[PDB]
Amino acid sequence: MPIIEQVRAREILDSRGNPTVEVEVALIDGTFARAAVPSGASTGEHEAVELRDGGDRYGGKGVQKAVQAVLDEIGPAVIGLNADDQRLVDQALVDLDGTPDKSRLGGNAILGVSLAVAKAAADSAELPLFRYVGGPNAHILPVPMMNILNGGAHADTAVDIQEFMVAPIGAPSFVEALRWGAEVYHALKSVLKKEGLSTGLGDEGGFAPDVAGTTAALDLISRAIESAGLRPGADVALALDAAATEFFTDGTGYVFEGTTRTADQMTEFYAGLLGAYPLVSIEDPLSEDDWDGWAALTASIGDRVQIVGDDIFVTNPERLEEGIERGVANALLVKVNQIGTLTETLDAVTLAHHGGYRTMISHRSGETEDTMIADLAVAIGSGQIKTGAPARSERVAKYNQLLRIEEALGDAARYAGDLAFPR
Amino acid sequence: MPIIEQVRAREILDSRGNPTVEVEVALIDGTFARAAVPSGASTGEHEAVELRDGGDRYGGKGVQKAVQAVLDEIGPAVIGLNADDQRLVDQALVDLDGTPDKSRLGGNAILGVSLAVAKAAADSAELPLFRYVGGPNAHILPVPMMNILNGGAHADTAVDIQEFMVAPIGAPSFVEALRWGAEVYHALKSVLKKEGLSTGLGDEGGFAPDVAGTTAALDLISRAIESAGLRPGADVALALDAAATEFFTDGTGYVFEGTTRTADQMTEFYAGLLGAYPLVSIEDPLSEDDWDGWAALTASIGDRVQIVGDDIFVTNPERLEEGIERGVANALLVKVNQIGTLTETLDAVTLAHHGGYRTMISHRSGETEDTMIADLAVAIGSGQIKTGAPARSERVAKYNQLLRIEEALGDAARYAGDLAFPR
Amino acid sequence: MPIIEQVRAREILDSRGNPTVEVEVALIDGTFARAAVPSGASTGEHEAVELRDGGDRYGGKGVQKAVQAVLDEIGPAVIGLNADDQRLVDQALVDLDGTPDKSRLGGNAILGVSLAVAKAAADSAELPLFRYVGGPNAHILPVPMMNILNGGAHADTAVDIQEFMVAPIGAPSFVEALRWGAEVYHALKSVLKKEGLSTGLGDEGGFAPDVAGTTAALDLISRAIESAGLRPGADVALALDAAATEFFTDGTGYVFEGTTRTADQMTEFYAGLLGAYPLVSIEDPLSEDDWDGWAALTASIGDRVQIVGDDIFVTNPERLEEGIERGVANALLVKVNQIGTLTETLDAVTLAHHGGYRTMISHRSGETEDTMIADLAVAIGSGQIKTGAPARSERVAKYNQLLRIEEALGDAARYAGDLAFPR
Amino acid sequence: MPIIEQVRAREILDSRGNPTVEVEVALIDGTFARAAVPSGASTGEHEAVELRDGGDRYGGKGVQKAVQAVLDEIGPAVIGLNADDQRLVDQALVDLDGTPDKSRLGGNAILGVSLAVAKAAADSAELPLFRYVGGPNAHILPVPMMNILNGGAHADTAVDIQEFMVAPIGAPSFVEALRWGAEVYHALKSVLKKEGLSTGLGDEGGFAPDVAGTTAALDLISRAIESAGLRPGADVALALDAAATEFFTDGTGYVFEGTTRTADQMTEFYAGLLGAYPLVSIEDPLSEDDWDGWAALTASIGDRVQIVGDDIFVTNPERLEEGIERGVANALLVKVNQIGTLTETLDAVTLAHHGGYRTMISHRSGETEDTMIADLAVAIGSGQIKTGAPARSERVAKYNQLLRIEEALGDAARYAGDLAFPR
Ligand SMILES: O=C(O)[C@@H](CO)OP(=O)(O)O
Ligand SMILES: O=C(O)[C@@H](CO)OP(=O)(O)O
Ligand SMILES: O=C(O)[C@@H](CO)OP(=O)(O)O
Ligand SMILES: O=C(O)[C@@H](CO)OP(=O)(O)O
Ligand SMILES: [Mg+2]
Ligand SMILES: [Mg+2]
Ligand SMILES: [Mg+2]
Ligand SMILES: [Mg+2]
Repeated sequence: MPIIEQVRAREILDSRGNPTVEVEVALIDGTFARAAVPSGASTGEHEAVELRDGGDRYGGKGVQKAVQAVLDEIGPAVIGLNADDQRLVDQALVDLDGTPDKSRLGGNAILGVSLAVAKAAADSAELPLFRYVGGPNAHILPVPMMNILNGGAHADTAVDIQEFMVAPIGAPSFVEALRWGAEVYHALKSVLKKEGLSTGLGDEGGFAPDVAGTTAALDLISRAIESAGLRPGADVALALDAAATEFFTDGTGYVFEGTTRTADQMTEFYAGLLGAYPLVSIEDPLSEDDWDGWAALTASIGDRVQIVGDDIFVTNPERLEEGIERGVANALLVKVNQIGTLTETLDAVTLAHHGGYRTMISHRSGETEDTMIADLAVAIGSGQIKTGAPARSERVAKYNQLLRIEEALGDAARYAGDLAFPR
Repeated sequence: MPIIEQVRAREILDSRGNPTVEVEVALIDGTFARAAVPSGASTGEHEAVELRDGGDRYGGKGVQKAVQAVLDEIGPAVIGLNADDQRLVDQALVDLDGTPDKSRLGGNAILGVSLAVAKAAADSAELPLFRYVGGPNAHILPVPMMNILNGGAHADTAVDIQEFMVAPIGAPSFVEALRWGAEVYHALKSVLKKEGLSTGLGDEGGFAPDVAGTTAALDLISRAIESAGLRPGADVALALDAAATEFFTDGTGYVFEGTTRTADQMTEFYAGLLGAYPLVSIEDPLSEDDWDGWAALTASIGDRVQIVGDDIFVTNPERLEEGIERGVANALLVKVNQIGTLTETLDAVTLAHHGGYRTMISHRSGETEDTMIADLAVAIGSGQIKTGAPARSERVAKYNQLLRIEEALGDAARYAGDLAFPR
Repeated sequence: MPIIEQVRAREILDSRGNPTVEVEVALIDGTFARAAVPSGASTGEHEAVELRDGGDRYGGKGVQKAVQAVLDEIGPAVIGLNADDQRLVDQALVDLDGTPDKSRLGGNAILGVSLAVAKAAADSAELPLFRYVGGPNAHILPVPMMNILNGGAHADTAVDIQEFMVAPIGAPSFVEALRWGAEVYHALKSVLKKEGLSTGLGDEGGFAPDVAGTTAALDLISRAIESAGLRPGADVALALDAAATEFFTDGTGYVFEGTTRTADQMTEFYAGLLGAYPLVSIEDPLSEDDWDGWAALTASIGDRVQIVGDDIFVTNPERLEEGIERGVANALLVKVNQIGTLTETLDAVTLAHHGGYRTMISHRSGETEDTMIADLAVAIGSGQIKTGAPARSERVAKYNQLLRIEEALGDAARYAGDLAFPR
Repeated sequence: MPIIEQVRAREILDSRGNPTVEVEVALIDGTFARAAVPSGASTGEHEAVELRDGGDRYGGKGVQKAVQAVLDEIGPAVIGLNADDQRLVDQALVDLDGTPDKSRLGGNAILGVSLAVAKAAADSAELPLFRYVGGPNAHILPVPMMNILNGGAHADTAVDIQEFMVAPIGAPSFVEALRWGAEVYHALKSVLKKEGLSTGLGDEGGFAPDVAGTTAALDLISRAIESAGLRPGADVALALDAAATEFFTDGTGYVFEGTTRTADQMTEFYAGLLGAYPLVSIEDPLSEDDWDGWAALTASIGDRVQIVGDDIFVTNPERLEEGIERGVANALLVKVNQIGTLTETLDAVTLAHHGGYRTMISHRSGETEDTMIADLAVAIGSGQIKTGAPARSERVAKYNQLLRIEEALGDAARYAGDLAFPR
């Protein structure tokens, strides 16, 4: 019986050395499972609340309140539930909290429990996590969207764009795709060295040189792709995370590469890049509440490129539904800790998929050794994952787990390849 | 270990007294599971091949060849595979057969095995079938599309339209929805008696009166809805299965209610009905290869009503993809035995869902006591199922299994209600 | 230990879309079993009470009272009993109810429990149900008495006789017998089509044409038998269920084919049919309390044909004993829900068998996907079963279960054949 | 899995010190069971063959041939069969032997195996033997027909009648019935002492005085009944086993109480006794092949008394069927070792019960400590058992086992009482 018997939590550190929540769930059948919670830097205003202790300890970033919420409220509320009833458990967590934003117990407390319960349920059913969540049909290895040059909120440089990504769409397999990503990454290191630019890493393992702007970064990456003996576009395409909320002034506009710009001028800039570069995807080109901006931008270039809502949707079925109704974006970034339960995450994924939107499972910039999102990408057959440069094991551990899933699937595996980006 | 140890098959009878295939799978861990195969009357030209014995026995409709294919080829080919590797098993079946149409072993032999393996895998994982196939998030109880007045290939009357369906979209729950369907069905019996019309049943448990045509049938059903104290549209909407391939002459047109008509004239007829009746769905309004007809029809009325491809798509990812590319239909009828594996079925469902098409899990007109499709509707969260009148237990057994699933989900259950048909 | 741990019930639908009772029993050893209750249309006055809710819901036919009786009284009364002590459990049910007719808890509540306990006991002993109930000697596959033309209370026609049955007595095996029944059924469809008569089905899956009377129906069936290449009598004999209580006026006589007739005139009619047709069995030729009628009828023709008490005996040892003492009938129709426990059913079967009466296990006209009666026919070695046309899976599922039993018995199986009807 | 793994046999002694067969069966699940074979003195000509060694050893009565047949032929022929498939095992035994009379392996070899397999099957199903053989409905405790004054082939006296029996039909329970039998037995000892007659026991534990004839014996027994404070007839009735084949001369007649008599004169004698004594049953009043004698006798007195075929039927469905067809007897003596399998025994019981004949489970005059027939009487609900005086533990061990069965049934037990003998 996968009946929940114990729920414990502790404070651990994330990939940036900030505290975060880890939860352990034990079932009466002796199943034991552990899940850890990530933490963003460029956090949307509408994200589920991350409960922090404040005061002096860890610069105010302790999570002993979220840990005590798990031990003293959540544990007692879910012991005796069936770990297999994910939705019942998730509803109990949401009702226990009783706020819209999970501001009482914390999204970080609640998600830890949601995720450890799923894992315990999968363990108890003796199914790999991808197969428990995704069923027997879960088989698609995602294109790894690899952020190999970091800026914005992920480094201490003047680069406005947060993430410069390569996408090995042309690879025959995930195992080859990963190798292509690693070879381009190592080539970019050599390119940056030759140019006298920093190979110091940002938060997501990408090089964090202080380059002059967007096109300089994209030129350096295209050189790195060629220098690894791959063709930009056909083998390795480009993608961005502008995280434009980070450079947007409320009711004002976008302070971008030395000027304040309108949504339409930003759209002009992005349309220029499409013309000049093999870009398959642009995430948060405009700010989280710039609904008119996004609608025009999606009208203008959405037929030509994937447009990914992150801070605009925060993995929230209510915000996604508003986007679908308004013709805003054509893809959803899927972050479990933007919404705070697996159930709500899977409702948002269901709403995207049924609305003809693509899905891209995402890390946060503050990650752990947890590889859950590797299993989650295969489960939902997104065919797209965003989990870092092939550097720093909070990123690599997810790619290593995709290797193991691909290996376990055998002839059943399919690499999403260029079928991830029809445009 | 859910390793397949034995695969046996036998000849059973379907709901019309014709032979069909039943398969039993036993796993080394003592798991034992049984699945039966349905059989259509209005079968699309492009359906996976149903292997029949021919000769005198059962009027040529024996399935002893399909049974011997299971015992002598398939069993030996899949014993020692993991029942959890649904895709590997399904690929082995497809490679063993080695034809495009499953014409060597039979779609009926292959599907029996595909379905019994899924069931054994679910049993071994100690998960209800809906949850094994659908994962922990499977929770949506479908609107029952109930075919309560049967014509075309399902009765011996002059009625051209195959299926006249009621859809209790306004019900708060599946258990109430089912009751509304049953109350309307019993009301329609009384209406038909008062009118001196036959209450003899057709193949799908609907009354098979010889009514004058389409609008007469729809008037009789609207009276039955009112007479059960429900509002046509808001509580109980209408749906059709024209099965127009059955009255279509190759390269000629549609012999419909006493005249040969063009695709555009049929479109005119359907548009008229929309004007006059609370119709939410029309299946196969035009023939299986009338690609231009369907494109125009979907252009003309697809914003206003669900348009369901059955014989045009035959649950076939290659035919569905062609439809999506051409703007043909906005929904897929999902029949496991049109394509012959669970894997291929789930690929077609994935392709529809990712293309923004709706999905409706379907019975065949020749059914068994098997309730697999009840679990399959909840698993894929179609929110729509088509499994007969609430009469004849080959139909009712599926509705009884949806009751049990709803009960097992508890507060987690959601009834798809009017959220099944946004138009 | 097959100790009863839980007893739950729910409302499901029968083959006519009316509510009925389903019961689940769980034993401390993890055994879990489910049984559903049938419901008659032509119900004898002396049948155990079927508890109905009344009011608006399901036209007054809800069974939420019977479900609550299971959950709130019966469950608490039998938890901790051994499921193997069938008689103790059945006595507890009968004492808990405390009425002669089971009018307090309902025959439908009580039987659900009686049947689910037997099934749980059989599961726990790891014996097929036929072998648990019948012991190791249970091996006789019954002649399927197949009601392929429905009238009386089972259709909306002017045909007085309820059931027109074919009996493949000449078949070498149950599997061949079933095929003969199906081939005759499909032949009768073609015969009816040629004659311009309805192939709309009645409640038991038989064609429900409005034929002129008894001999017309029997002529149509004899043609169907010949047209399937079988000999009427030697291969396929005929049988009837007059259900004469349905056309009997208290203290008056029998309104039959356009005239009021005496018991003796009805006897004359039946004796005529014997002369003209290969009839092996006639059920309820006279009304449920017409004791003198039956005695004379059994005197007159009982040496020449099987005479089956249904409404006269209602599977009731007290009514059967009265019949045996008076020389009334020579066979008992065995309906579990006429009496309301398995124990009482088996007492009536024991009383018939010890009195030299034959036994015929029967469905009701309102059936479920439950196949218990298939196992019950083999268990008691009746050699006769009445479970419908080989159409509608509430009938076919029983024939499919007889196939599986025959297969499991191997060389041990015997088909009752013509040894079912010595006269 | 109740798969037969080992079959061993040994030579033991019966209640007379003659060798007989004991068989042990072990199943792969660790089930182990033992059964022993009885041996008659007044053996019918048509009995299954009892294999004896001949020569000097045990006066020619060794069974080392039957033991070696078990070890060397039967064991190898049934290892790997399911012990639950009683009929398959019994058919394998009968086919292995391959003779009509079981003259190759011996009825004693074959029955030992048949009986040990049933017991192992019951043990493996964790069901008491009565319940495994009889199903959940087995509940009737038989009237003990107690042979308390022995003559004919069971003692060395001039008394022609083999068995003088008392039947406590008036007792409320088996436990009281047994006490009544024991009290009458002890009273008869005192009566015989007062009369100067022998209290030396015969083979079946009855006193074996050399009394003048039939009426003297019956007078002595009626005195013993009164002297125990019971009423002859209403409390304790009388029964006989004439075993008339023992005093019949082929084609000649019956040498009985000092004269040769015809069947009709014997019938006259028996009719006289009915007039004078509370007799409920007479077994083998005439010889095993005197078919005309029996038919007349059954015509003459069969309405007034139970008439039991023993040597005429030898538990043989073919001989019983001949009797039923000729109106010979109205009851079958059931001796497993007259026919040599449990299956054939149960076919004969089925044939009697379906023919309206009563059934009386019987010991042989050479018994063992085996109590199988106690369980067999309850299983088949005969309501009559014949297993000796309540003296000599080869008889008492069966009565002790009926006590335990009655105790285990609790409120479910019914004592057959006077409902055993309707006449
Ligand atoms: O990308 C960003 O705008 C922020 C918010 O989505 O998150 P992270 O620091 O995890 O990238
Ligand atoms: O609906 C129809 O055209 C046919 C083909 O899809 O099938 P069935 O007889 O099962 O309805
Ligand atoms: O046959 C009939 O008279 C009735 C009563 O026995 O029952 P049913 O509707 O189940 O046939
Ligand atoms: O009663 C008898 O005639 C013989 C034969 O049936 O047997 P037993 O010695 O066992 O009584
Ligand atoms: Mg972002
Ligand atoms: Mg269709
Ligand atoms: Mg009847
Ligand atoms: Mg005898």
